[PDB]
Amino acid sequence: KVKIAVDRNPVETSFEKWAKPGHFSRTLSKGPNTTTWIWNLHADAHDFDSHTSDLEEISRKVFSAHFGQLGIIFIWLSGMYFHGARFSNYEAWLSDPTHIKPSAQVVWPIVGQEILNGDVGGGFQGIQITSGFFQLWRASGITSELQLYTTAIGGLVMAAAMFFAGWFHYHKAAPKLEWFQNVESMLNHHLGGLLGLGSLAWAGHQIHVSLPVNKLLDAGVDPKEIPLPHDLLLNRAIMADLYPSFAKGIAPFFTLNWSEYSDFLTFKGGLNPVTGGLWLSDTAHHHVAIAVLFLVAGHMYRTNWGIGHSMKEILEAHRGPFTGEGHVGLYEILTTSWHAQLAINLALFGSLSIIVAHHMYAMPPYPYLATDYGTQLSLFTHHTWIGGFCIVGAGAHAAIFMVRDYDPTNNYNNLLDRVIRHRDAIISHLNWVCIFLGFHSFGLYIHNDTMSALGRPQDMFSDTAIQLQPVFAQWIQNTHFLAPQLTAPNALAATSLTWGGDLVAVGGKVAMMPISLGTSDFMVHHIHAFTIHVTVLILLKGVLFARSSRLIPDKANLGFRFPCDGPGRGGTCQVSAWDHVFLGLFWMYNSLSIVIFHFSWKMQSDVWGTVTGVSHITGGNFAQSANTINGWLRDFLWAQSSQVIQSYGSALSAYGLIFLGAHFVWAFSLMFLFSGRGYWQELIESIVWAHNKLKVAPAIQPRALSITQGRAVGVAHYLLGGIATTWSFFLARIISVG
Amino acid sequence: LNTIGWVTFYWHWKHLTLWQGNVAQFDESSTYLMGWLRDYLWLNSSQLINGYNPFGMNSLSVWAWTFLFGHLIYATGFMFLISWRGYWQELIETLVWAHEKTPLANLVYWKDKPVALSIVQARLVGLAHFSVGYIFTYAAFLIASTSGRF
Amino acid sequence: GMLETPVTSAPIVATYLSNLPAYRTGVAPVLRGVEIGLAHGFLLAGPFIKLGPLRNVPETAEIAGSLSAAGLVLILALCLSIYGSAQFQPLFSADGWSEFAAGFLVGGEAGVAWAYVC
Amino acid sequence: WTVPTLNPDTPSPIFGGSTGGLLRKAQTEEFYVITWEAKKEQIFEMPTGGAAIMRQGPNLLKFGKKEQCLALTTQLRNKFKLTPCFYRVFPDGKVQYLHPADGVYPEKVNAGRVGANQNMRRIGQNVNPIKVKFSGRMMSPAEI
Amino acid sequence: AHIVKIYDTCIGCTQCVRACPLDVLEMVPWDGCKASQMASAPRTEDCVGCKRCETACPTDFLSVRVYLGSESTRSMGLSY
Amino acid sequence: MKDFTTYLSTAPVIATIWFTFTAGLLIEINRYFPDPLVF
Amino acid sequence: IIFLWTSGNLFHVAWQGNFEQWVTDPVHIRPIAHAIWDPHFGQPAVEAFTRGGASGPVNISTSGVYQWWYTIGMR
Amino acid sequence: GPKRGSLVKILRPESYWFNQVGKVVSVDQSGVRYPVVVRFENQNYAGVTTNNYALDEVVAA
Ligand code: CLA
Ligand code: CLA
Ligand code: CLA
Ligand code: CLA
Ligand code: CLA
Ligand code: CLA
Repeated sequence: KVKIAVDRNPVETSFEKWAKPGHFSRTLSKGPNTTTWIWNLHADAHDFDSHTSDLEEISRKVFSAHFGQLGIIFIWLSGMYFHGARFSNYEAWLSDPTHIKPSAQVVWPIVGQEILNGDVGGGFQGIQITSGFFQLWRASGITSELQLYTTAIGGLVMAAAMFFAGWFHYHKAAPKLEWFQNVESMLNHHLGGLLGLGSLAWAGHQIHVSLPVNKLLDAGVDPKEIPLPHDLLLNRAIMADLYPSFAKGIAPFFTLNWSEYSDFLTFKGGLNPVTGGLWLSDTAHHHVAIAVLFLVAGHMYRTNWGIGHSMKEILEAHRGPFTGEGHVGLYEILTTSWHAQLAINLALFGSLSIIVAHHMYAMPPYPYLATDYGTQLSLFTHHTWIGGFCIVGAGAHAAIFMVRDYDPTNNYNNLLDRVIRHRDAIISHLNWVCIFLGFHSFGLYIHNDTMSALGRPQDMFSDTAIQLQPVFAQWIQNTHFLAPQLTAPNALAATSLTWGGDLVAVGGKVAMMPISLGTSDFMVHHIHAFTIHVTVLILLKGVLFARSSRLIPDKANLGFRFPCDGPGRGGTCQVSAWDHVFLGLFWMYNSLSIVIFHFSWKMQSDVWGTVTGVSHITGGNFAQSANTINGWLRDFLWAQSSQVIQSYGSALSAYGLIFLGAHFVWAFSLMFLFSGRGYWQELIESIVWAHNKLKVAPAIQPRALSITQGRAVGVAHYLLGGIATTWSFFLARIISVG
Repeated sequence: LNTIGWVTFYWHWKHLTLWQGNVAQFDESSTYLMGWLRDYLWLNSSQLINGYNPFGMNSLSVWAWTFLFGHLIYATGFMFLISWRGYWQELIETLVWAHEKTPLANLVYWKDKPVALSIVQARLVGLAHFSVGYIFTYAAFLIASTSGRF
Repeated sequence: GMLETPVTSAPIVATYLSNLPAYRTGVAPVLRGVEIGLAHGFLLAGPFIKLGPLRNVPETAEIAGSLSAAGLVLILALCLSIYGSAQFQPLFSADGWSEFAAGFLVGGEAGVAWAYVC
Repeated sequence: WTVPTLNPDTPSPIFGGSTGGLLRKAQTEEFYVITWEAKKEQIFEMPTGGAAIMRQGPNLLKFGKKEQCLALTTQLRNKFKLTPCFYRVFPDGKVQYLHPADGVYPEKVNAGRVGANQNMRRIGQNVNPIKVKFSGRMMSPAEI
Repeated sequence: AHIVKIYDTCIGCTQCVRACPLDVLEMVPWDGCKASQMASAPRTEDCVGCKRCETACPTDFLSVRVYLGSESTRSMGLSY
Repeated sequence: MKDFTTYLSTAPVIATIWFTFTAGLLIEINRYFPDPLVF
Repeated sequence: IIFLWTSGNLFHVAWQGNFEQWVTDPVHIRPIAHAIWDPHFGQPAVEAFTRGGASGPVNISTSGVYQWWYTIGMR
Repeated sequence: GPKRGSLVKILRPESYWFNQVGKVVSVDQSGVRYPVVVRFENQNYAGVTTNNYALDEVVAA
């Protein structure tokens, strides 16, 4: 029986507990005695499992927390639309997209920072933005600043509604645990209503607003002269002027004569040649199909009527001879443990963000996006980073489940148990394959460096010496390019230019050309495979040995996050799963930095550039230079760092400042990573003496940071430094040569 | 290492600007760290990293290789510096399992039981790799820049 | 208990491991060494010839590859000898392992010489 | 209380077999054997990873190191209110009982235990390391 | 073997004994404190040196001390 | 309201208000007295 | 070890360097440290490290020993 | 020695609260070696605020 269940007025709305720091924890509510308390107060603020044992109260807390997050995001979107309406050059950009740089941030004229307002065109001065909002807004059919302003007000109103919803569903009407545990109903409603009705309503907006406005914009008529969207809904004669299908109305829909809707529901493929983006008619058909698919998918699970599947029954039905009880117990795990759910959802959400990065570079969905090289680099890089972070988080919360929620007396000879029971075999095989990948992938680079240094280029791994061609990827590429002729007859062109074919250019710049894969591409892909496998090794080892190992047989009783178990047994520093997340974070940084470097150099070398033949940004040096480390060091980092290092005295000077600042923060992290808190505690003792001598010793006792906090501060400043460094490099480079 | 790196960066750049002839370059660019990074480290490593390239090689290729060699040893030292013992001890225990269970390789057995490096030894090995890479990187840069430009 | 897998507990795997020459328990260590050397030197002669530094010079690629293979077989026999000198202070004895290492030297050089005589 | 004997013919808990069990140390040097008597059939957690069913009556597991037997003893003693004892077994067959070596668990005082390694002074009353230079080995001032 | 020592500031709170993961320490009769109990370390050959006892001891300064010494197969916590 | 003033008296809120006041004061001084190096 | 180090520096300069040629014009001639025998080289590397005036590949010393030995009276 | 609740000063040199002031809980009257129970308003690194002391380690100051 699926129904609404709610408790009335559980928690009174009062400012009392705001005035009592650490009220949520019985330990921290005693007050502060040393400085450690403060850090604890912020570290355990949102760890709701350590607050209460009651799953209902925890579930309510996470629900209202999620509402808070959504309100914050709505404030953020409201801000972006408002700054796009009031402090931007969006209309001028609409009138000339190929020669006006998108800018939506202006600085005030104080202390000389006014220089950051550069000549972006359109009679405007500001910082060129690379988020891609202008291309998104043109694709949505927005033409005036007024519509953006109204969207800003709407998003602010929605943020107020989200914070009211949070307060309401925590303090006034807070859902019960059996409401939260209706996962079959939740899947039905989210697959139908969210994804399904989302893409249906978006396809509605596209077909009714986007297609005509962008068809006129591609035709060339002045945006102010283009009819307003409500007129397009009101007078169907205009819709029939652009696409005659609309003359017949919704009669071909209900009579199943859908072929007459071919004017705006197409299957062209490729890119719009005058605009460099995917066809909005293809995107409209795509969202209609997606809508129908998800609405079909959302009627699968049984709720209040006999029809529908049962999650526990589908899980308990798939059992084989090799796995024993199979998927028995997993339903119970995934309907009582928030951390298991968070692990799964983070893994797929991160992976999905990486897929978003690749598919959005390869098949540019917004108009005048592919030739906004800065926007393309920024979007790819950004979503790749977000992805990687969410994957590391997935490993983290998997381990947190393994320590806090795992209970084998409901989980006995099961998939999870067998994984735990042959973890040594798993980790040893992963270990070997990581060493193998490392040796042969990195060893080719070291081999090439040595041969190149010794004056023997004929002994290198390259396209002219000993070739290592990516035959499989080339075959898949060729197949994908030849697909419209045989295996996808209704396709006018391939889904992406990178498979092969011609060349689409907009405003003299290359939007997309065919990407060729050679020995250097082989080598970087196996580097990627190596780094990903190592990251998986660390995280998976962390989750499999979170409970016990031959070294620490009772590791589970020590918790998820703990420094060690002492210098005995040879030394047990960093045995915790938290410390495995810490190392996985460093390795994730390594992997994704080489990934975004691959993308940057490959695009600037073999894809981007001006059309006269195509003159690429770096002349095509990738195929011969990307086989040695010296080649990456000289032709990529050193060569392309010119723009960032000589950005002083111009509008890009902030990128030089943040280059230096990021280098500094990265280095600053090394003190925390390389040192230990005993030294710092003793130093603080001497300083405390000095303060005592002058009667200024605080009542809250100065303590060195904990071992785990030293590691956390270390990795956070390390990531911030490195990532911000590559950020400044990338943005200064691509804005100056773009 | 930081302090001697500062004193020798300073010595070397003030003497390169004396030897080239434009001490005005040091007197102008020395007052800001972007002038340091741009006009000393970026500028004087132009012929170093061109010691070998896909067009050929010359006499500075040994110093380009040793420059990358020092960057590599430095970076390898960071592994012992950041990651600590019990991770590697668990990894080595799974390696011990794999070797003792692998057929036709468990006929070969160690005489000394393999264990992870101790904490103090780890600090010493990381500081050793860190220091050797520091020394080789700055030696290669200093010798190659001064000899290639004079 | 120990985990059960087809890989560790298959009868075809057990018969194959009992038929490989490191397991027969009643053949001589000299004979085990010469058979293992005739296998491993014959396989090791290949990649030195095909990928070595003299691989593109006619009539000398195979000579230099077999000569480097013989040098590596000599290094491996020295490794076997010092492993026996460290480990043991019929195959698992000092005299038996010295016999096995000498047999590996002879069989490996014979395998390299037969991989050339080709 | 008398020192009990190891029964090698004691039934083991129901367990499908992990990869984290014994190694060549059990064949060359030593392994340890833990023994308890349960009141009912109940699932516990193996210290080497995984789940296992203890039988109703005498149970018997064997581990590599000592801390594994202490971890299983602490689990069976604080979670199930059981009284296990684990022994030390050599490849000769020599069987060394311990824990509780007095028969009474070490977390409570028992008359008859001789105090060992007890310095009858404070830690601040130790000598300086100059006073213990040039003995036969490295010495700490707390050794004397 | 690691050197484990007990000092006369012990108040027989038994915290070190219930913290040791190896059964090295035990409580003996004594008269020096109100609890009439003292810790003792008769089995330091099995001590790994984790210092849980030192973490568990309440007295200031410590009444149990672990001096890391020469390593054996038991003190290194090896299962192989 | 007493509890809301105690929350405003808590340490990060007062650090925020005080640094906002100090930064705004320096910003105002650098606006009305542009680019001071001496005196 | 220190005196063997110094005797080795002297011997490798005396055999593989250009000291007697350096003292004629110590402004334009580079001080050779020791000769290179590396069978991993290629012919461009042999030509590149064969600088002058030497037969084969050499290293150019940066230790000041030619200046010190020439000042203290070696010819 | 000192009575209950009176303030003392610690002169055990390896104590955390050496050369500082605490408050007497009780003094045991047996043959216990460290009978003076002193509480301190600040905690040591172990988070303990109470320690036993001797008669010649406390001074009523
Ligand atoms: C505005 C009126 C209001 C008042 C007076 C209260 C009062 C209370 N809430 Mg409720 N609640 C409200 C609205 C309110 N709430 C809203 C709008 C939400 C949705 C987010 C909730 C959801 C909620 C949950 C889930 C919980 C409470 C709890 C509580 C109680 C203790 C919390 C506390 O003292 O910390 C005061 C907290 C703060 C002062 C911090 C505010 C955090 C916001 C979201 C920060 C966002 C800032 C943003 C990140 C910008 C940062 C930028 C950069 C510097 C990083 C207290 C009775 C807790 C409870 O009852 O435990 C028993 C509890 O678990 N509330
Ligand atoms: C078909 C109806 C429907 C829709 C559209 C949603 C949508 C959502 N739910 Mg779900 N939910 C539903 C039914 C639905 N739910 C049911 C029936 C249950 C009980 C089985 C749940 C139990 C549930 C839990 C426990 C949680 C969610 C959460 C979410 C949000 C995920 C965040 C996101 O990525 O969205 C993208 C964001 C948007 C699309 C913004 C628009 C959102 C507005 C409110 C429209 C959504 C419709 C909403 C259900 C109507 C509420 C009307 C209200 C006045 C009564 C998303 C807004 C999570 C959350 O974030 O909580 C805040 C969460 O923790 N839901
Ligand atoms: C999913 C979102 C969506 C929405 C909102 C719309 C909306 C519309 N489309 Mg459609 N369209 C869509 C998706 C969508 N479309 C898709 C996916 C396709 C591709 C197959 C199309 C293809 C298409 C074609 C070919 C045509 C339309 C047309 C229309 C318009 C009239 C349709 C109609 O008669 O509805 C039926 C009527 C209703 C649903 C009535 C609404 C209910 C009322 C408002 C209830 C009021 C009750 C209340 C008590 C009274 C008010 C009281 C108050 C004043 C106090 C309407 C604006 C027609 C048009 O006009 O083109 C410009 C048209 O020719 N569409
Ligand atoms: C240059 C920097 C550097 C290098 C080379 C390494 C190397 C390694 N790391 Mg480490 N790591 C680093 C930085 C580095 N790390 C840092 C900064 C941290 C702190 C966060 C870590 C933390 C870390 C973790 C958490 C893990 C690793 C692991 C590994 C090993 C991966 C296995 C492998 O690929 O074998 C292949 C060997 C190489 C790629 C090294 C280069 C070998 C060259 C090319 C050939 C060698 C032949 C040689 C020239 C012959 C010498 C002869 C001469 C002696 C006479 C590998 C040895 C992982 C591991 O061991 O699991 C398998 C692992 O889990 N590291
Ligand atoms: C780490 C990866 C790696 C790889 C794949 C290579 C590969 C190569 N190197 Mg390079 N090298 C490397 C790292 C690597 N190197 C590093 C790190 C350095 C710096 C120290 C060098 C420095 C260097 C020099 C100076 C030279 C080379 C040369 C070569 C070439 C000849 C090598 C040779 O003849 O060996 C002999 C071949 C073997 C020993 C094969 C052993 C490995 C076998 C094939 C594994 C098979 C396992 C099998 C699949 C398992 C089956 C099990 C089943 C039967 C049960 C070859 C292309 C030479 C050259 O000129 O190339 C053109 C050369 O002169 N390398
Ligand atoms: C620890 C490592 C180290 C290394 C590798 C070097 C290396 C070098 N030093 Mg440096 N030096 C060092 C530390 C080091 N130094 C330290 C710690 C000091 C301070 C004491 C110096 C002070 C120093 C000076 C002042 C000079 C050098 C010079 C040199 C260079 C020439 C080689 C040499 O010393 O000839 C080997 C030297 C000897 C074998 C000994 C020389 C003769 C001694 C002083 C007296 C002999 C007395 C005689 C036996 C008595 C006979 C009595 C009679 C009655 C029979 C070489 C680069 C020289 C240079 O820069 O030239 C360009 C130079 O002038 N060094």
